[PDB]
Amino acid sequence: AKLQITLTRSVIGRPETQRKTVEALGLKKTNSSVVVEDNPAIRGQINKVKHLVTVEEK
Amino acid sequence: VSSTKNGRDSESKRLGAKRADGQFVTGGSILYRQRGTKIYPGENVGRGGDDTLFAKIDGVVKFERKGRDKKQVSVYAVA
Amino acid sequence: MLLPKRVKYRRQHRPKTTGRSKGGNYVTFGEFGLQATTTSWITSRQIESARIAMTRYMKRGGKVWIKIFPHTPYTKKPLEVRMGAGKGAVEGWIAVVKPGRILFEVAGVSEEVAREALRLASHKLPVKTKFVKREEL
Amino acid sequence: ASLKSIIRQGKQTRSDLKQLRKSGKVPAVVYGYGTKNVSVKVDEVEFIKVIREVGRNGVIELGVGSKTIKVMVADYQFDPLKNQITHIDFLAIN
RNA sequence: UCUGGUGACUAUAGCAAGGAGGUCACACCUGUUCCCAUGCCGAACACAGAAGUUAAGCUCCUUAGCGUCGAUGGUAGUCGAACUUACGUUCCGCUAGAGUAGAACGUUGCCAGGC
RNA sequence: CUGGGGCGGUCGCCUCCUAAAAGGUAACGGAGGCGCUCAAAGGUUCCCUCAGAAUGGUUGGAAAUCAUUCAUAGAGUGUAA
RNA sequence: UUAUUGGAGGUAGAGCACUGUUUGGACGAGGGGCCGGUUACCGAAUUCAGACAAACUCCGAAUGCCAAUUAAUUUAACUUGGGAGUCAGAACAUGGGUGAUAAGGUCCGUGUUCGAAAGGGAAACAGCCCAGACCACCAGCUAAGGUCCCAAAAUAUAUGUUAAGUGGAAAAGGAUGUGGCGUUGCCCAGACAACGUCGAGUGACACUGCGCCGAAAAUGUACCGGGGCUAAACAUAUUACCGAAGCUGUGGAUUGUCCUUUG
Repeated sequence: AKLQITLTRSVIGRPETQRKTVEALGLKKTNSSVVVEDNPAIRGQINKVKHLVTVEEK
Repeated sequence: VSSTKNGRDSESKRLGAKRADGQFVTGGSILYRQRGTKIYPGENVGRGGDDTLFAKIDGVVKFERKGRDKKQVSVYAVA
Repeated sequence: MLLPKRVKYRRQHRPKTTGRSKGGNYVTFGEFGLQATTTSWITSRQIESARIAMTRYMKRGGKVWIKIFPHTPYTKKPLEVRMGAGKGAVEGWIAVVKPGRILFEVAGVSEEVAREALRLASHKLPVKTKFVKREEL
Repeated sequence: ASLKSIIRQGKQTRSDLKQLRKSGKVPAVVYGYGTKNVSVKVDEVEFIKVIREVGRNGVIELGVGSKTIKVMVADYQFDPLKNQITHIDFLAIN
């Protein structure tokens, strides 16, 4: 259905390829959040950067 | 007093593939640079004096096997 | 001692030491053997030193196999000169052993004599060892 | 000679295999005549017991689920350090 | 359905062995007068015919002998993460090479003749 | 230029490894070549297929030359790789 | 940026089919012991088994790269013109050369931080770990790291290990130090030692956790930061709190984007 994604860890100290994914997800500052529709593409983007975010079934 | 007899190299030649499989090209676009024929010319593809492979028409690129252990490139028209 | 008659290149890069043993992990010629448990280079002076020690305790009774040969040359510079004006001259020949590689094999003696001779030989080597027998089952 | 088995369910991850081997259990597979491939597991000490009695080339009454299958041991991987069997193949013999 | 010509396909098509077939094909086969030709040889090439032969080439059936193909399961290596300075450990994805079971003594298009 | 400077070596071009399976990539890192040649060793049209191994055979330096079988380039390709 | 799909290429790893290196054992051909030949011995070939490679390859990943889609999220990219500064870089992690598998050494590839970055932790400590300061506040929640006193928060709940102040600086080796886990011997018909009694356990091996010795430097205790600790040490699990200029709450400043009440 829907997901809620929250940026729990900071992005400094991380490789740039992961920063680009965090920006493409739409998250900006630490603890900021978005709501998105579940897709295989969205799940791949979450999987790449999962040590930085938390997901809730919404 | 010791020295070495080795010090030299030649400039690198930028060989290898220049266009992608599935990409649309124009008339005389270079597809592959090489010494000898690691890849043969297929359909609508010529071979230059330095073994360079190039397109002869506009179309899309297709790399594909030739026999048991050989390769070729072709270009197909409509796109 | 042991060294190849000829090589294509006299100055080679040094081997990789991390990892586990690639092959030669079983006794195949004799009936007892010495298995390595840590990693090191063996320098072809240590091989001769350990072979002499092991072959005289057996009073020329049995047979010995050396499952190791030094194929790689290493270099070294003259006495402490400045850095970097070419690579140095050849000084020795080494073999690289990793945990699991059988080093020697004996046959034709009692298990007791074999244990003692291999123990004597293992004190001349820069690697921790372990007495093993020909596998079964 | 009679060994009993348990069927491994799908997709064991490497931690599962590691915990399995940290017990006395051994991953194995059974394939061949009159059977489809089945992934099983076997206890180590019982396997050593029955093999020390039937010999390297002998028949075993392996029990798989509800069936029992005459079988012979085709191959096995072995850790020379740690001295432990780590995988076995079983071959149905018709 | 058989044979032939001519194509497509990574030898699953190959090599080896055994056994059968011919006037419908094909080949061996007859000869060198002519077209033509052989560093010499009508061996090869080319031309002229149909006496013999299935012996061979070739076609059909048998075999897995060599070559080729080849899982599942496991292992090595490794992207990412977390511990750590250990010739390292733990978690999560991907996943070989070798080897084993096994497949395999080809599949198919167009045309002509024979059926 | 330079693991201070001097002394020694080097300075343009080609090929390979280092080079981390696209391309690129340093050190006074590891190995070699060039400063041409060919009137056919260029074009085209027809033919043809090796080294080597094996067994024989006057001369046989073992192998020169001849005959049969196997033989994937192991031959050959003006000149380094 | 990701999902899906297609493609180029020979690294890690493996392997020995080629080019080189190598250890055993056969087989035979040859020279050859002899009296031409036995046997020895010697060299070449074919074989069987087993190994090594930056400049070997019958094989061959993970990743990275090039592309295309009416795919999903996102906000850049390119062209032309005005104005620059830079061309001494450093440590850490990882793939490599050189050096001695030396250097806070030196030269390249790939990331991060410093440079040009305050705040919390690491005693102190550009480069390590957490985090990016618009300005008020005697509000709240968390990160790394922590909770006996210095000094904010557990002298907290369960299980176990250590006796060395190990914790709080090191090796080959040596050793009845003590837990855990298995396999297999001798068991009350009498071992296991002492000299018929002795009356129940007694061994080996394998595998592991934590400890001991090996362990000597120069101003003063002198690597736990100090006190001090037998847990306030170290495995496992639980769950409560403390903790930053991070996030939130309240007020304010500046600029922008939208709508537009120009708020």
